[PDB]
Order: sequence, then structure tokens, then C-alpha cells
Amino acid sequence: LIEPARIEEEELTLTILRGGLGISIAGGKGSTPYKGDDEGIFISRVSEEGPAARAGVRVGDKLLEVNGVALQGAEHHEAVEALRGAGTAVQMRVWRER
Amino acid sequence: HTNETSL
Repeated sequence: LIEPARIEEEELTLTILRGGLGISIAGGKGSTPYKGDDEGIFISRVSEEGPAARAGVRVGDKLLEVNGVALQGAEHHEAVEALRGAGTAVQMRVWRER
Repeated sequence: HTNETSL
């Protein structure tokens, strides 16, 4: 008896179609961190069966990129303005760990 | 409380 094959970490490109997106982001450079000392932007809440939950967004995902804007080592307002437009779709690369 | 923003 043994542990199965499991994904330790990954980088996901996800497409979210939407009045809101269904996420709450937390953290950023200059804000109280979300996990450990990593000051990245993370997904802290996913609306139940919202457009982001249908996209596969998971709680704790780190925002690496939004609509081509690299949000690595970015400030909180930098990711909010990159996600507040969201006319109809947002494409974000995320870092998932376990 | 640690700076969450709803979207």
C-alpha cells in the first residue's frame, strides 16, 4: 500500500468568463502577507459555483499573470486594476501548490 | 484581517 501519483505544484493558464468574477484576492507587495512571507497576490475566496469556480480557480492560487500583465512582485492595487476592467473575460496564469 | 479585496 502506497501513496498514489500526486501533483505537488503546477502552473495553470485559466480563462474566466463573466457582473463579478467571483474571487477575492489578498496580499501584494506592501500589504500584510497571505501565506508565510510570500508577498504575492493570492486567491483568498472563490464564490460558490461562480464563473471562477467553473474555470477551476482554487483557493490559495497565486496570481502570476493577468491578461498579459505579470503580477509577480506587484502591489495589491496593481492586481485590482488588472482585474476590475474584465469587460467579459480574464485569462490568468496561477501557481498552485498541492 | 489581512487585506482581501472582493472581485
